[PDB]
Amino acid sequence: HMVIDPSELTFVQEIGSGQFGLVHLGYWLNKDKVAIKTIKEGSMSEDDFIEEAEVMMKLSHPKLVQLYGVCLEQAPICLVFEFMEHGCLSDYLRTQRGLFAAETLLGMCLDVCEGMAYLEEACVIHRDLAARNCLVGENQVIKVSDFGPVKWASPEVFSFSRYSSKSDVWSFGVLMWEVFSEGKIPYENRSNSEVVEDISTGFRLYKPRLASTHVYQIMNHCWKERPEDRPAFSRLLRQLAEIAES
Ligand SMILES: NS(=O)(=O)c1cccc(Nc2ncc3ccc4sc(-c5ccccc5)cc4c3n2)c1
Repeated sequence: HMVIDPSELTFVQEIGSGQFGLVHLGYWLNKDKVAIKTIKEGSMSEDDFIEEAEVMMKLSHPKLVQLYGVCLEQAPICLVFEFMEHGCLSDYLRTQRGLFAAETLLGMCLDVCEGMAYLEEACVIHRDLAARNCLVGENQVIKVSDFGPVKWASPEVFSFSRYSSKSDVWSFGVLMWEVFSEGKIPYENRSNSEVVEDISTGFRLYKPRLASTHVYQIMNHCWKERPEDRPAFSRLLRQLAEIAES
């Protein structure tokens, strides 16, 4: 539980919600800007919160959002993360649409891939890798969050709820699509059924204009019907890294 926080927290304004709790922009010790995630009483068992926080504090990577600590003396319970200045990647891409060079967008994908490669190696399955679950820090660094939606699901996921790092990769491909379309909604005008049919028939998200043919190729490797046919994040990372240089 590396560092338990009492009330050295200043709650400034809330920024999120949804039974689980509320999210607040705050300050710890009147100095460090933080995002405080509080949990609604009786919205999560205590051992789930406890075992979850320990996992997130055991994980450490430059591309994974860091935790300052947790509050559990009850008041209610909460998690204290470092504050990511520019919010969620989805919102960021949308409001900044038209101001991105392709290199920038590719750089964003590489950030996410590094954090994902790290989690992969740590045998951690994300299960909800989407641009909305990624955060933008100052200088456009992207960090994966919420690491500890059939539009992002691989076939074995909407069929067997069979999660793995390989299903995460598929999700990463869709995230790549979100990044290059500059925040567009994938399969915006299609129901679950239509998405499942289209995907099952071999259709894939169209190539965004900012996505080079080489970037799109990688996106399609992530969307290979067979998990074993998709590259592991460790491999993807180097593929993206080479393309980035041109
Ligand atoms: N998430 S947001 O409201 O777009 C936003 C705006 C401006 C700055 C941030 N920064 C930040 N930094 C570190 C974080 C680390 C934890 C969480 S959980 C969360 C959330 C959850 C459930 C619904 C809505 C938001 C945002 C953040 C978080 N957020 C977030």
